Amino acid sequence: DDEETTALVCDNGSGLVKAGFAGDDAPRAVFPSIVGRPRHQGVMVGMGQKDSYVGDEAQSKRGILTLKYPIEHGIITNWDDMEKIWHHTFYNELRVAPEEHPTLLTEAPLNPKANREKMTQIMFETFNVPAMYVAIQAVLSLYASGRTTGIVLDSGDGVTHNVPIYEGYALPHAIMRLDLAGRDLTDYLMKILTERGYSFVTTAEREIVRDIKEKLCYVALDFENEMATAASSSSLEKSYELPDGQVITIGNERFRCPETLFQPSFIGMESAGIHETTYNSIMKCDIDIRKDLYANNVLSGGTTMYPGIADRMQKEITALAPSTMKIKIIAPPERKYSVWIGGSILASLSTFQQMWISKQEYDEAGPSIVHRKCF
Amino acid sequence: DDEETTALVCDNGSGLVKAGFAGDDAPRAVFPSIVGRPRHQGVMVGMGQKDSYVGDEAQSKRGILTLKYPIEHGIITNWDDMEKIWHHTFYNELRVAPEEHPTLLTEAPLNPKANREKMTQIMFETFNVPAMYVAIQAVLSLYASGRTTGIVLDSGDGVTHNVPIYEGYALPHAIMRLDLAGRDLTDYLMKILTERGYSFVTTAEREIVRDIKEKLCYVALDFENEMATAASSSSLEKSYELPDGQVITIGNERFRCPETLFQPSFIGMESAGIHETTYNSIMKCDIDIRKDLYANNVLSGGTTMYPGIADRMQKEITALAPSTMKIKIIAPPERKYSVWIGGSILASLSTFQQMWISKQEYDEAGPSIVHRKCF
Amino acid sequence: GKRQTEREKKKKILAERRKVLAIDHLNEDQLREKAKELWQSIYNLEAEKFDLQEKFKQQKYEINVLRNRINDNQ
Amino acid sequence: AQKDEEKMEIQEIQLKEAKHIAEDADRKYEEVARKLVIIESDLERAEERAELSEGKCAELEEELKTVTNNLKSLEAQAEKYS
Amino acid sequence: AQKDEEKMEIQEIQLKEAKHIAEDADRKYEEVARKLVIIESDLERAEERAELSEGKCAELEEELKTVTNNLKSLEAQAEKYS
Amino acid sequence: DDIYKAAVEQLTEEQKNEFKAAFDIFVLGAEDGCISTKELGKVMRMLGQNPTPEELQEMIDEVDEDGSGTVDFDEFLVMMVRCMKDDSKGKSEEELSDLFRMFDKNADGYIDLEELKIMLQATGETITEDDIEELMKDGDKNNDGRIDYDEFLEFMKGVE
Amino acid sequence: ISASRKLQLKTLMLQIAKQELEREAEERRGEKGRALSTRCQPLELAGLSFAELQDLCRQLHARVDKVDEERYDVEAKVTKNITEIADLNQKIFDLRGKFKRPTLRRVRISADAMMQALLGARAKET
Ligand SMILES: Nc1ncnc2c1ncn2[C@@H]1O[C@H](COP(=O)(O)OP(=O)(O)O)[C@@H](O)[C@H]1O
Ligand SMILES: Nc1ncnc2c1ncn2[C@@H]1O[C@H](COP(=O)(O)OP(=O)(O)O)[C@@H](O)[C@H]1O
Ligand SMILES: [Ca+2]
Ligand SMILES: [Ca+2]
Ligand SMILES: [Ca+2]
Ligand SMILES: [Mg+2]
Ligand SMILES: [Mg+2]
Repeated sequence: DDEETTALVCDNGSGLVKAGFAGDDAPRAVFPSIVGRPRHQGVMVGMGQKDSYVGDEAQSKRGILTLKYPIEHGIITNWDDMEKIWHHTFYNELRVAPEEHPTLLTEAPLNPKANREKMTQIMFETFNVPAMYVAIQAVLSLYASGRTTGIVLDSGDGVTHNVPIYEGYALPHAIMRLDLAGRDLTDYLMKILTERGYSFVTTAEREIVRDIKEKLCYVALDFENEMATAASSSSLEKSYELPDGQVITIGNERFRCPETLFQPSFIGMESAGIHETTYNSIMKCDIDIRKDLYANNVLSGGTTMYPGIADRMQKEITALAPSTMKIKIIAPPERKYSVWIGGSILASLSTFQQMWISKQEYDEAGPSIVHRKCF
Repeated sequence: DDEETTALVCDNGSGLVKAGFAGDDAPRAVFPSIVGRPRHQGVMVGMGQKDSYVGDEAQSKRGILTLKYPIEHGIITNWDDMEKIWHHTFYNELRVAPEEHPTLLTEAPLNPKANREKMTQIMFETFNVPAMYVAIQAVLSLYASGRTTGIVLDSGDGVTHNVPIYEGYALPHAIMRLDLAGRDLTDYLMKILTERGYSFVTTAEREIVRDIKEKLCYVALDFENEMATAASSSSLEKSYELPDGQVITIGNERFRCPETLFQPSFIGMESAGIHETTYNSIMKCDIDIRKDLYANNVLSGGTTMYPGIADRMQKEITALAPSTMKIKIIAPPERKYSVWIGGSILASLSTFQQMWISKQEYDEAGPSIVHRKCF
Repeated sequence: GKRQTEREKKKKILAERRKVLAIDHLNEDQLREKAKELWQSIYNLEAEKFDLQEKFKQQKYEINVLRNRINDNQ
Repeated sequence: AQKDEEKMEIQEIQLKEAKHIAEDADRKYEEVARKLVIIESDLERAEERAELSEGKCAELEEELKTVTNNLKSLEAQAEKYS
Repeated sequence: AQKDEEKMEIQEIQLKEAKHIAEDADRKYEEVARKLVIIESDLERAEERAELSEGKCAELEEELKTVTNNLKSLEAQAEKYS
Repeated sequence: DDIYKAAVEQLTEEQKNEFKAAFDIFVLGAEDGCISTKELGKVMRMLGQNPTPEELQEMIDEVDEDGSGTVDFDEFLVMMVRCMKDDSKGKSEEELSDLFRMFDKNADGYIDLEELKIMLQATGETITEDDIEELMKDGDKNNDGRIDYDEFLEFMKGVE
Repeated sequence: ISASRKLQLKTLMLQIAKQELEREAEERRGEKGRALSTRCQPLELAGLSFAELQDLCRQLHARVDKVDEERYDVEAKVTKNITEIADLNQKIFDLRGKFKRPTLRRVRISADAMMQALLGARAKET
């Protein structure tokens, strides 16, 4: 590289911040988005103890911290912590001053306006970027698949949203946003582990339960048969070693944790599973583009990485859909970073180069410029 | 081919534009006449999204368009869209610049003058043709049958008109133009489908109802017997697969949709059916040419393609007409393109070569030249 | 009035491409000068006309080539 | 002894990392293999369907030609009637 | 020191094992992915061919139905003409 | 890169011996003799950086006539010239379009076989009928025998 | 012929095509100059009194207006052709572009550049 100017494709997310320069294949720095103040007193003098460890540093000292995510469900609830996370991302994980780089944030659909306006105001006043643009997290995941149609189910860690798109024309009346995501699955797993004796309570042990969920849980092809099998044999019980020994054995908690996605009544949510909100999102579309959406169903986001979900979802939709249509579920192996790869592709386009929100434009219309033509 | 100059036989119609060079058997390019602007917002950048898809391109992207026909009932209601349709027809479906080709448009009988004058003004100013001529849509259909007498019922998609001709002398006082045609049958079918539960509302779904009408509906030989049979047995219920699955079953809606032609009281129209306006058109003629018109009744136009109409109409007219006359109904298999075949034959004649409206003549008398000797 | 715009445009084509001709005040010598200038103008105009015709031909040829490329790809 | 113990600890860490990488690779391999088997079966089914459809089309062409000939003959008969 | 030497030896051996297994798994994963892509392309082509054949078959069905109805009507008219 | 591949194919002592010296230096961990996938990755990592292995794998398997994870001779030079993009795809789209439109002597947007072979005779370069059939097959993406501009650019990739 | 040899074969093909294009342009310009000379015929300047020069200037003005209108027509034709060719080339890009995104890697340094960055000033060939 050299002259010229590259764009910063940041992607706030909720659970893992993924960032990197535009035009690459994978994000340069991926690290949890947690800011944890120490909670004990501290007796050693001169140890160089800081007041807040952010990012991946607080996943190593988590034994004496109180980690707290600054993004609850897509929306940002603690602006100071989010500013700290952004400052860390720019200066220590990428080491590029923001004064010389455009930024491309990402935002979930149907989020509060004030969140987006505050985001752009921060990026323009504190970090003082040249130009920033906010994009919907599902259109990027559709970019990365190299398609131009299809209905994308982006089940992140904060919020699961399902944006249908045809021929490049998004259908704003058919977006079905559901707030069940990876975090609720972590909490439900932590709640059903108590049925064997293992109690995880501290906010640090939520990370251990998350690791258990990632490494062991899988989505059952048929729920009742698995419940019957796990209750007779013992071929499912997989063991796992805690960060201090005392291995634990997970029985039928393995496929009961991610089953909450298809039956949100487990955690008390009323709505229908991710297998039926996709069909409802399709049926709201026009009658002539339903075949294409059926054939190009796209999966993205981290939580769709459970082993065996691309078959359960296809079976469910085939049960719901008319018998003639072909149901195909696109599940690329690079699912987790699909949104960021799409963001890189979009930022690398020449046609897109004039859509950025230039700073002089913000100076003339204020932060409310984001809702205007420069979307 | 080579030197010399061929004529363009365009035929605006209402529902399908049929065009092609003079002297062939079938039109070169046949495509619906619809211009549909996109209606949603559009989020992909650089997708190359146009502002209006015309012709057969808008029958593939109809899921996100609002198709609107530029010709309502023979007359043209939206001149900009019609100009766009003509421009597409000349440049992309035939790829021949109009600066080097005479044109032969077609027009329904009894149409407003301003429509015809504006048509010739457009053809001479915008496209700048060498010479154009406007012909009545029924005389051509009589050419194609190779006759020289006969009363032709040209039930198009916009308007149904019934022009009697004897020995080449048209009878201007016996033209019976009725505004029931294929479009009203589509609307009535879409309105009676709601009696089973299927609701089609969007202007895109009108195309689906049109396809249902084309593929399934037929004209009953005797209406009451069919109504009684369809209400007892189930041998009529034919099923059809929508563009997304969910097959539908059409019962006695099959022969009730095209029955509107013979009983226009179904859609609230006062006038008599196409079986009785032909007899009235004959009876207005002189007493000595009624036998020839009875024996040479000609059918044309798209809407006369229903399976079993050439027998129902003959039965009805035989009921009305005196018992001695022989009633014969000419129904060539190439009914749909009969008008265009006749147009090609007329444009290929040597005797007709001096009837064109040459451009210098238009420059001397203005657009009102069309009503003059060059008809 | 788009049609009004088209009609005034063609009127301006018939009028502005016409110039204000002043040769009767230009004396016999200046009349010869004006004749030479008018010949130069008309010869340059014909050269521009021929160049435009040739460029239009080549643009139409490239249009055919690109359309055929589309048809092969479609 | 203490220096060699530290080096041994580093070796242990690297062994743990290698174990994790091997497990991830094994999972990916088995998933892809099962998907490939299913796709192959579906492709065979689709080709068989195509064969059936072609047979149907040929039979329909035969029927159409037969009925066309019959229609021509009947039309001539009707003209003689006239 | 003796225990540490034993641990270093066994860990080095196991690390070599794991790295070789990882190399094998990566190679097999690459090959199987390539085969999967090829089979997917084959399936797509088979599907589109079958769809085209079925469409042609449906059109032929419609045409033959129309001509048969015409034949029946003409036969009835011929009886009446006799 | 356009000159690099051709020169290194029949390279003199200098840069071939540079490659051999690099191979001899690589004995600090990599000793396969013929460059495999894992030894190549180890050599690249010990250089001081950790590039994405996708580039290396596409270098080592895509362009090869075997693609078995080993390294051949000509494909090593293909890797060397693929680090940058100096071979300009066989000229530029404007010049290629001009030469194709004049090549399209019947002006139908496609290259027929007869005028193609006549122009090939006009070329006058070294003639290989096997290479002629190779180019014919390269112009058969749609398998019509004709070469339109798409396949024309396709087999002109790297024509220098 | 080897890979490099057939690359040079197609290069000589492009060279012969460039020769043909250049000679086509030269003959086009020469023959168009010939045609214009047949059209643009200089007239005799001396020997004419005032009135004949005035009449000739009127005729020249009429011809100038006519050819200017014709040049406007051909310029409109050229603009239409430019628009159509732009649309066709854009459709070409849509058919075989957009999704042609290459793998942009900032860690695959140029072989010479990579060897230099990892060794100093060692790489000088490529
Ligand atoms: N391999 C995996 N298996 C199962 N769940 C996973 C896996 N990787 C990540 N997850 C879940 O997905 C979440 C990360 O999702 P991510 O896509 O990073 O969210 P965001 O959209 O905020 O970036 C984690 O919290 C974890 O619960
Ligand atoms: N095979 C068919 N069966 C029944 N109706 C048809 C058939 N083909 C066309 N139609 C009807 O006729 C209309 C087309 O009529 P057409 O003759 O094209 O009108 P125009 O006179 O404007 O060209 C369509 O809208 C359709 O409703
Ligand atoms: Ca190899
Ligand atoms: Ca050619
Ligand atoms: Ca070819
Ligand atoms: Mg996300
Ligand atoms: Mg008509």
